[PDB]
Amino acid sequence: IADEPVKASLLLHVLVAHKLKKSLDSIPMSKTIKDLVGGKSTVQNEILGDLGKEFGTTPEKPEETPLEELAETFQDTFSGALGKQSSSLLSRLISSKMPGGFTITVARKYLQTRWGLPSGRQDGVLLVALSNEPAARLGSEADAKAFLDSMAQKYASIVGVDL
Amino acid sequence: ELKPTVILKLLKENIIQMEMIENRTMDGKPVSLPLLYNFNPDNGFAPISEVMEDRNQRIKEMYWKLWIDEPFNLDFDPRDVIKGKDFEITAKEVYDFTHAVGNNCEDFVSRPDRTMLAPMDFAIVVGWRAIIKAIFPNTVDGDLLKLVHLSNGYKMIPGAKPLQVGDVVSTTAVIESVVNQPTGKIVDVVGTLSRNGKPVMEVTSSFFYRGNYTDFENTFQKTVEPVYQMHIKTSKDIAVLRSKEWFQLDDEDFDLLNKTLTFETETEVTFKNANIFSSVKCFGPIKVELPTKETVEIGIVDYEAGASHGNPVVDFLKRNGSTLEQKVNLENPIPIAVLDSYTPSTNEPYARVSGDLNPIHVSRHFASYANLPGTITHGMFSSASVRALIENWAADSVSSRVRGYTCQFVDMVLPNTALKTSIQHVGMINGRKLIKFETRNEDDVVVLTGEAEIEQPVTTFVFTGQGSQEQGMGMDLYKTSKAAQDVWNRADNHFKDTYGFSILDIVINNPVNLTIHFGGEKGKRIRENYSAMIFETIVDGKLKTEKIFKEINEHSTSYTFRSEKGLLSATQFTQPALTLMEKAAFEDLKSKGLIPADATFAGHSLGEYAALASLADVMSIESLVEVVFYRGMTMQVAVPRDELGRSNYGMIAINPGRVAASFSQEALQYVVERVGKRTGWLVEIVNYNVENQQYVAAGDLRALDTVTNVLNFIKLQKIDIIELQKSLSLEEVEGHLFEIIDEASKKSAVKPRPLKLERGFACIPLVGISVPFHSTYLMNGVKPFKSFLKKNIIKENVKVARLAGKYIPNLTAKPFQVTKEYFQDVYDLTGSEPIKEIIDNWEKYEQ
Amino acid sequence: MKPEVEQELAHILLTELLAYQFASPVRWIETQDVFLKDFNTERVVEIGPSPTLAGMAQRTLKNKYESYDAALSLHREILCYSKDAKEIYYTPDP
Ligand SMILES: *P(=O)(O)OCC(C)(C)[C@@H](O)C(=O)NCCC(=O)NCCS
Repeated sequence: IADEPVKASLLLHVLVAHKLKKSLDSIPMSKTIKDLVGGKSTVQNEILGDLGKEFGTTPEKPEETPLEELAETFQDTFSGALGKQSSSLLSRLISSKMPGGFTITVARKYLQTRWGLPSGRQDGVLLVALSNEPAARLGSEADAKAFLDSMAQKYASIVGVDL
Repeated sequence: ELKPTVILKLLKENIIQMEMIENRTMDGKPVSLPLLYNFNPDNGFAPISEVMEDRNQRIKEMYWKLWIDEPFNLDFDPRDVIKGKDFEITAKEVYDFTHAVGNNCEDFVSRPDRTMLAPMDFAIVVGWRAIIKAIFPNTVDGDLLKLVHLSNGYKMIPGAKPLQVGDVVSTTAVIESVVNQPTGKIVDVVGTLSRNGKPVMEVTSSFFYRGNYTDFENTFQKTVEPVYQMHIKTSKDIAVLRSKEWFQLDDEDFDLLNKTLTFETETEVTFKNANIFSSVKCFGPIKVELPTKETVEIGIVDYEAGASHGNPVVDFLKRNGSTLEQKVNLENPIPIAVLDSYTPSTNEPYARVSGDLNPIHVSRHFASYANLPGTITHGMFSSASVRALIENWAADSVSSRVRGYTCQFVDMVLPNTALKTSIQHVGMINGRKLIKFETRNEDDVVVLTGEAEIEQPVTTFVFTGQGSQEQGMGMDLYKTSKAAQDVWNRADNHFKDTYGFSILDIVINNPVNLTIHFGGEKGKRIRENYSAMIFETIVDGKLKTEKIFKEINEHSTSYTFRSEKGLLSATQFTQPALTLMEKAAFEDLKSKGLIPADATFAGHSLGEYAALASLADVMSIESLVEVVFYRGMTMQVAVPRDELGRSNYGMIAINPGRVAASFSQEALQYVVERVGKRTGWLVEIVNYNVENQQYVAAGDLRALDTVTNVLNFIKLQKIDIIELQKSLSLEEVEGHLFEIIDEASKKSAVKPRPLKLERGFACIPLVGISVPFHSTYLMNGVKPFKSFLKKNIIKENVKVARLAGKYIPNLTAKPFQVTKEYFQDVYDLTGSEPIKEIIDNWEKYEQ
Repeated sequence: MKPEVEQELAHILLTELLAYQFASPVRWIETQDVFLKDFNTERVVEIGPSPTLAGMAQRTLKNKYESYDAALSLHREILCYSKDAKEIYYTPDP
């Protein structure tokens, strides 16, 4: 279908939701890093080190400033590349939560064929599947397709896609 | 070139002599073995018979010339210590050895400004002329053609540095054991390499003469037994041990009840036949666990016997005791690498360098005569080659990290063979990684098993101070681990019996009020333990001993601890909780064998106690939790509090980097000094953490709420302090800044006494802390606290070995040394009379 | 110095080290500079409930040892006991 490069807004919201192990909707985009995390010292440097390695550069005081305008300033320089660790989080999701054979290139080919979604849209689907990661591995292959039958409408609900 | 190898002729009329010649010898001159054969023409079917008399001595005589630089004498006792001659190590011998084995590790290559080390395999080069002299004696009679090397092993002695170039290494060798099996005779040798008197490393070697030996009068076997533990819970177990003649205590009435005994035994058997020992002589020290987990010799074993069918010491210890295994296996083996290596085309280079000129690895005829499949590769080459793969992959091409290495020579390898070695990190032992390996040939047949002991990369342990202490800490570990269980239980028992509360309860469910009742015999005893606690502090060179718990007296029937959110945040319970949790964690790590024998350690503020108890075992658990509680409780009284458990003192985590990049820690030290002098109240820097990024200043909450507002004004107006004392009005600015301090002095004074500190720009106030720890304020309570430790830290528990170099005090951030210069450094920054006395009287202690 | 005399002096030094430490500033900068530069530690295992001293090391390494760590090409692992159990215990995920 119609291709679209990934933004810095869904990546920033997903990475924080994955770090806190909470749903995307539970965390508001409006609030800042320090209010959401609540005091706990070590995690601020982990999130800043995260926003330092994917996006390459970070603002002067990113911790206090809200996330909506951090997505604003990251989209300015953003090229559409998911990130080294964002692909590393998808490397451990595929290897540890999908069964013996359901690799990244078959979960690539399923969304491409069944749905039609191209690489720019499938990259957006994979990030929403990370912040809705299952607790254990899905033993059956048909549950690794019924899981990927769920994250196509959630991507569509968030961004806006007809499937 | 073409040389004569065999010369078959007639020595006599009926004695066929097959001279077999080795042309690769020490001094060029070829060595002949004259094999004889009776020729009888009457027995036309088998006219040739071997002359079996004096056969093994002819063979030995050959191998003596091939291996030993001494006169041929097979008359010496195997029991006696064989003395190899001093070996001088040279850069050419190491160069030739490393190329001969393919060990391309930069440690063994001549680089500029960096002295060449010799591989630990080079020990068999030094020791071979002694170790192999152990299978020559007449009493260890065998056919050397059929000789098999079963297993070779090295073990560096703890501390001793690896071999260098220019080191004159002495060698000793001794036969540990020589036992006739059904299928042949095993000879276990234990060479010792020594440098400047000090022993450097042990070499173990097992040889196997295949055949049928029944010379049991010459055999023996000095086994070292696995350490056996015992728990003497009952008085039946004391009586059973008292029955045994061999259980000889130094003290006859020593109380064994609720004690742990270890039995470090070594046996010395001599055989009469295969299955009957002619003299059993099991002995060794009997050690008791102290409350610091240190072991002390209290007795001995002294079992002696004649004819026997077993060791009744070992049998008894097995049934009525548990083995201490030092090798703890990981949950799953970790694959490291799978590697391919090739045996060389010819064995001549390894024979030249090592000095192992055994013909079977060079001469086709000798190998053919010994029924081998061709000129086999030196097993000692395969060993060295695999050890160089282990060194490169397991020890990340560092030599010094390989502290042991064994290998069993399962099967023979022919030249031009391609070997696959699988390397696995399977276990730990005393902080050294335990790496098994397995080498196969192209037929997928195991040819070389073995394991290496590999040091962990240089480790330091740091122990956290009174930061966060959230409830249920260490309780996930206390459910699983057995050493953490033992730690918490011990402390919780000591706390319940002494002060009538459970620390475990407090950590688990963090109650808000905890009431101690002093009803009953136990009650009065606990109430005495509470009243005994005092707050000895010095004022004007005069003791003002206030008693902690002033309300607790002869008539009091209770006492209640108060909090706001929970008693785990009160100092007197935070500190013992935190210390225990650390100690438990460590004790789990030590049970798993993950603790380097030479790891440095430090502890931040409180951690220092946990650290010293963990690494140095200088205190018992009971003595630890006594001290850390008493100090915690002394800090609840060292500041005037209110009726909930809160004071007008605390700490701020200043980040001078955040206010201004120019604002170095000198300008931070300047401003805090000036705010303290002005408002009169306490301000002082207490923790130098991260440079120009995190300092901690403790003092009077009002005086610390002025500093966080003084440094929230400099940021907003970007006004420097160094650029005013350097490039502007010099020294005057100390009067200017007094207005900025006096601005916040009349908003902080107005504020209540339990005022909450507001997270500023470059200052965050800490949580849990209400006392100015590490400040001068509580310097007075040091002279009587010194005396309190003196009856808790008993000098019999202070091992200097376990502190010297590794411990880094917070007082004097410098590895702990018992050198005068370290004492001089301590005194010069902490004026102590006993330290000054030790400095002035330093000479007499030397003697 | 005899072992039984060295024991006594060490027991004095240790006593009058803890006594003052109580009430004298913590010099944890110099401490890090010892065990990070002097000893060239690789694994820095922090024992405690949260990574506070791990955080302090990691920040000291970036501030004043990044060019020193690059030059001598040594890979300083910082493990807290709370969050890095699997690297300390050698229990990786299959
Ligand atoms: P986090 O490391 O991102 O937050 C910074 C911190 C200042 C809160 C943190 O490093 C910390 O808790 N430091 C305090 C250590 C200390 O000295 N405590 C007082 C013992 S007297």
